[PDB]
Amino acid sequence: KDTENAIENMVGPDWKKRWLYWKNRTQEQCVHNETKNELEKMLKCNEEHPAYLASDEITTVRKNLESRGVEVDPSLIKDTWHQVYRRHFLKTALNHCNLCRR
Amino acid sequence: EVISLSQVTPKHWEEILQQSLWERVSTHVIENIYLPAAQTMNSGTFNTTVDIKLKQWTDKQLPNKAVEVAWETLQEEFSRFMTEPKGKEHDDIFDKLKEAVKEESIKRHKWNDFAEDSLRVIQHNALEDRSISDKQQWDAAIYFMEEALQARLKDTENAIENMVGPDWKKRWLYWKNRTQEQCVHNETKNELEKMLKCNEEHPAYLASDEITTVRKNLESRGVEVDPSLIKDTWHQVYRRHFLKTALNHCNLCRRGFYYYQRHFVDSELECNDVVLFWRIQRMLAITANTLRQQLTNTEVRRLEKN
Amino acid sequence: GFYYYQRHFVDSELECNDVVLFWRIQRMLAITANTLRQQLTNTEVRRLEKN
Amino acid sequence: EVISLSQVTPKHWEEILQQSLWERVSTHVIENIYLPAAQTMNSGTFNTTVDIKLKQWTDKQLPNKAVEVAWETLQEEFSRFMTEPKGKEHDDIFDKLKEAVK
Repeated sequence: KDTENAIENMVGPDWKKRWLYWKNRTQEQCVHNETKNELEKMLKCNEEHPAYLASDEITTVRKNLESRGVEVDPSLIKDTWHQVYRRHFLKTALNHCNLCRR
Repeated sequence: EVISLSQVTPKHWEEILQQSLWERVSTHVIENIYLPAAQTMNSGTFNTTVDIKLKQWTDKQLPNKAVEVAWETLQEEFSRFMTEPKGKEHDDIFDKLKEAVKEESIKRHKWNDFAEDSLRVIQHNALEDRSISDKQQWDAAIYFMEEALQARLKDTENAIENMVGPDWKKRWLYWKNRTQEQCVHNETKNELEKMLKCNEEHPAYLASDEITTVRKNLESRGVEVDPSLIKDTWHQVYRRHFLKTALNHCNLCRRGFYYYQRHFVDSELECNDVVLFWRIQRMLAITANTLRQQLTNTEVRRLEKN
Repeated sequence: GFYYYQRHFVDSELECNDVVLFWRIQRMLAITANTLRQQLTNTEVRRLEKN
Repeated sequence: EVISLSQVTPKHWEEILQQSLWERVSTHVIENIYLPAAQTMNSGTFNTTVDIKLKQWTDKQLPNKAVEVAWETLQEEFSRFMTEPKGKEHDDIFDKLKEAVK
């Protein structure tokens, strides 16, 4: 929950709140949301991807964001990856506990 | 027969020499002069870059290839006049002597050693004068330039189809499939096409960030590609992209200027490639005439004498 | 019309050359004026002040 | 860049060499051997004439055109490496020496 709240701060609210309380994302928030989406797509091909990212992946994500109109600092991608990967690992560990209790 | 060869009209010599010589050097200008010059949006640099190459190229290669074409062109017609059958009637009993005579006569057929010096001056002047004030000059130059570019486009496209293999239309129609390399090329092509889909102005040179990202957008789909495969794929697809753009540029160059109200619209349609093509077409046409004059004034007589 | 668009692949009735000439004249005059202004403000105006 | 050229894969070399030499010899073959030979209805004399002309062309012209192709292709690749890369990052300040050395 701590990671998810930091993530929401990083990327801002979803449409459920933007079109309900008339809020929007900051440019940093949209950039982080797109980087998170790219990293989620990456993790949906390798759910066991290690915590460490190669700079070639940072370059792969930067160019995809450019193809989506977004240019980012490598550390922006690194921090988004840190938070989202930790969230993913925690969800995986929680399902692992759900199997452990069985 | 050799006298009959001396009766060949200049019209045939000039057309044959011009057509043959240009075809020999049609790709050198495109690949080594035009296309790299097309990588900049500065038309002045584009014209400056090619003119320097052409003059250096002109001094070293053009008159040497031009004479060789003329030397061969005369022998090509000579052989046809000499030993070609009169349809189904032919005295083959004479062919041994005819070819034997030719070999001695061609060995003694030493083309004028100073023909190249005249051509260099001619070619420098033909290239130096870039003033095309006549619409007909423009019309002829663009259509022939299109044919050369269309030839390159099909040459690249045919190479690509082998590189990528048949599409689903032929795979299912003829019960064919792709090799694992073709499968890689199709996806490698698709990623490059998507990159160009947005970055239409992407320069021909690829950054290793692009080669690695193209390799990575493919690994994410289970496709691992060596960088060398991407670069080889890139070169063919880029030209197909570029060439279609050039032909569309040519289409608007003729059509856009053709519409009368558009001549006072100063759009970014500087068809400097038609200027380059036109001068070469004229330059070679003059070269052929100089060769033809030497061909009929000195060289054919030497052939007859030999 | 225009310098380039009047010529290439068009049946222009114009053949305009005066515009290029006087445009070049404008550019030469502007460059000369700027050079003169630089010379003035660098040397000549302070020379006059010293005098 | 010259070392990089020296490392170019044989596949590219052979493909470009074949394409260039074919460009050079296709019309020579078609016009001087194939079509003239086509006038006869006896495929055996057709083949005999074709082989004789091919042997003579090999003896006198073909290997010289082949060497020309190899040399000029090497020049073309060498210029591509030496000359301005087809990009935007190039610094022209080295062009004088690169072209003079080329």
